[PDB]
Amino acid sequence: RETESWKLLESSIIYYEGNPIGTVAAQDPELAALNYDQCFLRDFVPSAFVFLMDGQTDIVRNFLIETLTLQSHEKEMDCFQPGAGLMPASFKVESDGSKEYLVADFGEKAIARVPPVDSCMWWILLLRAYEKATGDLTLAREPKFQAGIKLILDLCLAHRFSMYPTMLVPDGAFMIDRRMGVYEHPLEIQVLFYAALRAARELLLPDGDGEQYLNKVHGRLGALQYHIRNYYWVDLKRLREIYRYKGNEFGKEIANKFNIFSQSIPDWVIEWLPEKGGYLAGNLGPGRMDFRFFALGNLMAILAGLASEEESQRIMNLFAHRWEDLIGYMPVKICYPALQGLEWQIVTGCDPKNIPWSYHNGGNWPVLLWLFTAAALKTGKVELAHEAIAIAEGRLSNDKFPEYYDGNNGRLIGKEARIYQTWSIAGLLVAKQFLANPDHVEFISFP
Amino acid sequence: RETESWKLLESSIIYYEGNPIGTVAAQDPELAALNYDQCFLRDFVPSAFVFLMDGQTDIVRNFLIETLTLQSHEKEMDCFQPGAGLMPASFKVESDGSKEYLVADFGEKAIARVPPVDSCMWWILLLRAYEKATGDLTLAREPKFQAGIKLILDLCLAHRFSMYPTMLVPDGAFMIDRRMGVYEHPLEIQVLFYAALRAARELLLPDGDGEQYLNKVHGRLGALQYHIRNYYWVDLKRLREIYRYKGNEFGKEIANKFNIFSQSIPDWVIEWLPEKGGYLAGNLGPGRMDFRFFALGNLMAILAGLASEEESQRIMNLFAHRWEDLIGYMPVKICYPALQGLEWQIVTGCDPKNIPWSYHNGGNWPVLLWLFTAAALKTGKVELAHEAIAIAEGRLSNDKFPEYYDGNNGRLIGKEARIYQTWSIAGLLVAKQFLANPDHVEFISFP
Amino acid sequence: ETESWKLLESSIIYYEGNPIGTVAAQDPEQCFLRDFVPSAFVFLMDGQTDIVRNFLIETLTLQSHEKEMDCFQPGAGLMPASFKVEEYLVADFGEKAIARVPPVDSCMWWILLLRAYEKATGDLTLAREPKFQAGIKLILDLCLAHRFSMYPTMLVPDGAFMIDRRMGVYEHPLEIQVLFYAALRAARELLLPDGDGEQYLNKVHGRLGALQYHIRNYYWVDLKRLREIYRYKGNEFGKEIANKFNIFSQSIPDWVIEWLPEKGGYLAGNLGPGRMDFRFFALGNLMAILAGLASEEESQRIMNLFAHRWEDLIGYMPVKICYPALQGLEWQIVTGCDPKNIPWSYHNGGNWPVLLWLFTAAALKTGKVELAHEAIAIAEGRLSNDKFPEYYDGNNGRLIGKEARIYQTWSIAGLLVAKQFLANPDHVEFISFP
Ligand SMILES: OC[C@H]1O[C@@](CO)(O[C@H]2O[C@H](CO)[C@@H](O)[C@H](O)[C@H]2O)[C@@H](O)[C@@H]1O
Ligand SMILES: OC[C@H]1O[C@@](CO)(O[C@H]2O[C@H](CO)[C@@H](O)[C@H](O)[C@H]2O)[C@@H](O)[C@@H]1O
Ligand SMILES: OC[C@H]1O[C@@](CO)(O[C@H]2O[C@H](CO)[C@@H](O)[C@H](O)[C@H]2O)[C@@H](O)[C@@H]1O
Repeated sequence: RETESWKLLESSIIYYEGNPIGTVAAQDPELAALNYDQCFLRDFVPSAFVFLMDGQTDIVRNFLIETLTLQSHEKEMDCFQPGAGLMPASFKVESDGSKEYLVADFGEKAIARVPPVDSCMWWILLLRAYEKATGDLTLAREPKFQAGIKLILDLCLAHRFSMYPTMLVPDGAFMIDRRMGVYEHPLEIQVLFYAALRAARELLLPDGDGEQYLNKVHGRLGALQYHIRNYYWVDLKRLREIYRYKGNEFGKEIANKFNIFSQSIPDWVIEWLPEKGGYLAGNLGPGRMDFRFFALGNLMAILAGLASEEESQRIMNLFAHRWEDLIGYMPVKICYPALQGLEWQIVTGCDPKNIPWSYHNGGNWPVLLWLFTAAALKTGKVELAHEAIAIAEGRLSNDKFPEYYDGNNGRLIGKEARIYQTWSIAGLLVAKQFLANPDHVEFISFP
Repeated sequence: RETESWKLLESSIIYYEGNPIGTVAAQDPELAALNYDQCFLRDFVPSAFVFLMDGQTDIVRNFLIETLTLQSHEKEMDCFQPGAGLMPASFKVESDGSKEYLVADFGEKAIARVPPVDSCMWWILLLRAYEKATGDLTLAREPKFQAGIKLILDLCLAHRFSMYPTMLVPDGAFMIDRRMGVYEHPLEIQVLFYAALRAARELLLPDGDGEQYLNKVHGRLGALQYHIRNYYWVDLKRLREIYRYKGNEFGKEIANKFNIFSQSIPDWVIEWLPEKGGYLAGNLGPGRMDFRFFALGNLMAILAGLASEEESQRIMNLFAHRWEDLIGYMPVKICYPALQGLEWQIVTGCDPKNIPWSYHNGGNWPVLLWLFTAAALKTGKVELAHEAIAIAEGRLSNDKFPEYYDGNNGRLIGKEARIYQTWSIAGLLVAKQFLANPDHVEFISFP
Repeated sequence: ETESWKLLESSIIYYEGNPIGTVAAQDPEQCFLRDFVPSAFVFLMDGQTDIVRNFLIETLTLQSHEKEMDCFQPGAGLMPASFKVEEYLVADFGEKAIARVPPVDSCMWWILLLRAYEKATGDLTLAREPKFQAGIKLILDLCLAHRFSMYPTMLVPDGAFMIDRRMGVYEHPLEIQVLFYAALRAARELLLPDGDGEQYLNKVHGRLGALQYHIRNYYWVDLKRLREIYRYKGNEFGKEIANKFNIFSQSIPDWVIEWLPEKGGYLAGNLGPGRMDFRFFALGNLMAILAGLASEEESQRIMNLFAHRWEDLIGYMPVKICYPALQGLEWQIVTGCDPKNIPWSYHNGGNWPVLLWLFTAAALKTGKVELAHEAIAIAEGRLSNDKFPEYYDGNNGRLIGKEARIYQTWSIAGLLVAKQFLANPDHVEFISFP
């Protein structure tokens, strides 16, 4: 392209041994580098989509290859190894002098040592997206790629103590990589887990032990989908039911299985839901239901076919009804509402980067526009995509594409936002491209 | 024995096909049965110790056998199975009419569907204790028992995403079986996990795939111990260090790895610790340190040899210094301090059974006296055991052996306490028996 | 001449081959005028007087520097909070200082130090020099600037002294009024009775009596006085009224009522329209004793307060800078959510080793030798092991300061001065008045 955004993305590209292998997190000139000079696996996904749609796919291929290689490297902290299948949160290229080499952060350098659980899932989704964009079936089939997928599946499908098909994680294990009360069974992890499973179903070779893998995958998918749809789904009708639940019920055949106390349901959600609206809850576990709306989880649930067609309609209906809360002056609010006061103190451990309506704690994130556009297109609500894109276009180039926006409605540029945040740039590009050729959404959606 | 307590325990015994296989949770006449007419695996352990020391060991043997059989039964909820190794929280004997049969609760009937993670660990510890009390090596070696242990190990040793040797659980996965902010990496789970591993090391046959199991076990133990001792351990010196930590540090070689913000350290702990005192923290995870003192975790850490000899001394030094907080009018407070106010609301989801200084939320639990006596004996602090026992003896028979006591110092009989709680009865019995023959502590301790 | 002596020697700054001051800290990782004071005292008692002389000379030169912020020229008398050697001298006058705080206490410490130098060396010549006499007059011009109000105290913005961050110590904080009083008394001796010098002396006499009266009568807090204020009627209008500053008793905090011992007493932290700050500030109260601003009875009462509330005010590390700490919402509102001054940390109720020298001096003057002994003992038990932290935190000072610099010079000099004061009490006359 000849646009400003195309050129900005082009300079983000990281080269290794004369080859493009990824993109930097940001091209901010004045902020301390911290880990933003690295290539984050989750960040790379919207950049990858841009390159796949342009038709220059070697950077995507090289990324997938190098990341797979990174997985093979021994990862350790104090004589203990995680599962071999773990993908790192990010990597950078280090020049010792002379020859180049790749250094990864698997969680052993990460702040608070958060595990990048979503990384390995995005890896699979990007592998699928590569395949569907290019038609190249050879990459995924190759021995090392097959083995790589299986290692990821081993970690995902690992046996639980719990009675539930969902996946258990520590706090800060996905896009929200800091302590945000998204421990246990956060929506985003479950939705990505579900999507990656469907992808693996397309990607795996039957020959070898794959048959057993595929049967595991098919089994988990059904259970996962049933559980998510029946227990996470929130609308007025279901809320009315939960609110009338009786506490401390014991036995197999009971209504309140997770022992939710109605007195704990927050006041804001009853007023917030429209009659024809609804969404997937943020979390579910013993005695706990997180009613916070999480944007990525809900939008990807539409794209992955996890939410039903009607349920997808009701999520979009919610976006329309509460446009100022979830889009406001910058698509898209990452979650709603913000944690405030003592709740912010207890749940985040007084994390100053996640003060109310900032960053993960109810900030607005430009990148999420690409998921929103795709979901809007999938649900036949093109007009919402136009409006969201229009709003983002009106401020991003002028604000130099900040990492995130703050405030109840995203009025403020993020407190500590990097400028020239690559996936803020890629996010808008992808959204416009989807809008131009809706079919491309099939790279990331499932029938 | 000819004592009142001996007879009370005797009537708790559950018979199945003319054989003793366990004990009821309570013999309370007026409370709704709920799940207290069942045999809880964790509850049975102190009863089992009484019977092992008396020398009537068939009930213990039958319990171990039947529980192992229960493990084999298909456990499911909505087309999803947990790992085969899962032990149930409790079982009861049901008379359809004519023939008897055993029905278990694996979490699918449990309130809030909490998983009984500690159950499978106690199963192994009781198996070891049986063996050491009786000298019978045949039970554990038998094919079905070996397989049973390995299934449990498969679940415990299952591969993580995290960089840590600790074990990840949902909230309410141990003795505290309700939502209490003990999700992620609660001390008790880690200590029991560590103890069960050492037991498995004694129990496993080398022949077969056992060699690989034993090497896994030996590997995990070292990592687990190092991690617990270095990161969970709290005293003035370490607290001074943590408080001076700088937030948001990135990289491998940093002091504040889990990104604890000093401003979040609670005010109470600085005043609470004596100079020569210390303890293992309640939890550790991304951006999170739980400074609450958990009694079972800390005492079992002494018995399991997890805490160092000095560290064990410093824990007991803490008990002595804060005797009124942790023992008060009834040994032993389950954890300190209580969650109060909005913290109680947010963390427990307004759980009315766990109001401040009640039940799990800072209540006093008679059963924990047996662990305290054993730890006191192991640390050469017999006098503390005498005093704790004296206090419990002064009220338990008169109060009809309540399940728990409430209040800052356990003045009140628990709000919803069952009377004739079996492990309240067994707990005192075990403590007196340990006191009479200190060597018996070797049934539950490790060198 | 222990390790502490070596660290202080190593702290010394040189400029063109001459010792001119000491660094704030030798933390493995400049000169603050207030920080230099306890160092100076050690040098004077050890006979190394030239470093103190040079400091007074060099800082005097800094005063005359033309400075401005945004096209505005302030009063000439201003002294910087700190300076650094770069060779040439460069000064921070609050121009580059965080929050643009004005170092009001700097110039008063300058005056008190000039006096101490003279008392220590018996050299009367330095202060008599025209440049020194001019320096003093410039400081007085600013201090004695005419006011709109009937208060003879000195008006300042927040964070204008040792506590140099926003801490609710704006308006008429004790420390400033006490240092103001002491500096005026020092100037009373130091000024030349020249034609010009006479007019300055007139203004000094004209403000000194009024200031002492105001502080003693309206800042003094004890049970008896507290009982009066608690019974004040609100919204009194007139010249002859009891509740002049219109204190509303329902706002008197519950802690002070139970805090005061029967024989205890202290100077309040602040006074102004509708405002009494009941917080205890250690430096203001201890210097009031030394400067002779508090009466003998009042000095004894303050020491009684220390003895009675030893855990609050001394605890693990002498001495708590102020009590009690702003907490919760109050901390939010009054400090503007200042992360360096969280409850029981730093300015907001931390414990500061340097204050030990003031406490020792005050205890010696009041005859409470035992309290000096115990205070010093507590400090000696920790400081070396902890590497002389800048400050300590917590209700009782158990924790080493959150962001404390190690090898903080006035923590080191503070202990030395205290020990040497204890060894020879006559030396307290450097910072005290007959
Ligand atoms: O160690 C995790 C650490 O990384 C951060 C930023 O340093 O993560 C943010 O930035 C990444 C790069 O764009 C994003 O991938 C991520 O989603 C975002 O949260 C911190 O938040 C976190 O402490
Ligand atoms: O479904 C779990 C449910 O069981 C309870 C009591 O019904 O657990 C308590 O009682 C058990 C029997 O003594 C103990 O093993 C357990 O430690 C104790 O918490 C409830 O607390 C819980 O909701
Ligand atoms: O570290 C120096 C830095 O700290 C500040 C902020 O409070 O001042 C503190 O340190 C000074 C030097 O020791 C003290 O004189 C002062 O009392 C203390 O508050 C800044 O002013 C300074 O740049």
